[PDB]
Amino acid sequence: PSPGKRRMDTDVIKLIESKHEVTILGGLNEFVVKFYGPQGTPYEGGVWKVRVDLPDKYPFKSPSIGFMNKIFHPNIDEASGTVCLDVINQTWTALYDLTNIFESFLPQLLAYPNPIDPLNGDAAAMYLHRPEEYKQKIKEYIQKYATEEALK
Amino acid sequence: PGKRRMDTDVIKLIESKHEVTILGGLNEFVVKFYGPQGTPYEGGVWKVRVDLPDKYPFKSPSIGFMNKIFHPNIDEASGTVCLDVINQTWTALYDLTNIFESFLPQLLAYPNPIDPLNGDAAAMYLHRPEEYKQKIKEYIQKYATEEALKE
Ligand code: NA
Repeated sequence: PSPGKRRMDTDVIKLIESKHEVTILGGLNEFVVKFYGPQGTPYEGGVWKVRVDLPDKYPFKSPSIGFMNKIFHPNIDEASGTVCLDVINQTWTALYDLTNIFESFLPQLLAYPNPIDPLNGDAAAMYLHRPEEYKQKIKEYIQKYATEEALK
Repeated sequence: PGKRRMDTDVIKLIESKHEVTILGGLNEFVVKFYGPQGTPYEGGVWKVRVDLPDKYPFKSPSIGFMNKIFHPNIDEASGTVCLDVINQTWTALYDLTNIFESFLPQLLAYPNPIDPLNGDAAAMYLHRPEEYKQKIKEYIQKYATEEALKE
């Protein structure tokens, strides 16, 4: 097995053993993690199933990250749930710790979006101009799509 | 009243020496901003985007550098100025001309010790001031001259 493949297995097992709750799909290159909205943000209270796919060229190429249940955020395509790959790539390196996607990358993205060049223009505009509507829109999406109730 | 303040604060900024481009409306615009004399930013040129929230001026503007800048309280990738740092200076009677005449030059002269948005910039500022200045100089030449802005 390649250095890249050895890293995939080691990385994913490391992630499985972490505090993060992992469900494996087709194999170790596709898993889903239960992710909780960060405290002190409009996402607080939300629960999401975040799917991660690892490319064959991992870890040189970054994982792709998608929210399987709906989220409203300037840098996440609403209809697909896909996190902006340019944003992931600003953080990702060949030695970046996969567990930090959940501990560090995603909490910080949700807390502090980049509303310039957004994947969700609606969310970006509200973020910048109507922060109270932005927060309320997120709270409504949480109640409709991102509670334990909604997920079952 | 707040909206009356938005319209007149923006029109005053338009009337001032500061060069303003309006984007979607009076609540979003870009101002051409020159690095303050006697700081490591001296000589740099930036396009600074300001967005005004509906409850302005009770709520502060958000402020982003549209071409790259290296500073502890500014997120390098997005150009976003730390909103907590903005809020420490913002009041309901603060206006827009002072964002450019007072707030931003004082911030570029004196980074704020609030948890940094640029950790690399904070570490250099604090422990390697000479490398901090050199890196800013390099970023200015690369991202923040009139020529770099044309491109
Ligand atoms: Na003007």
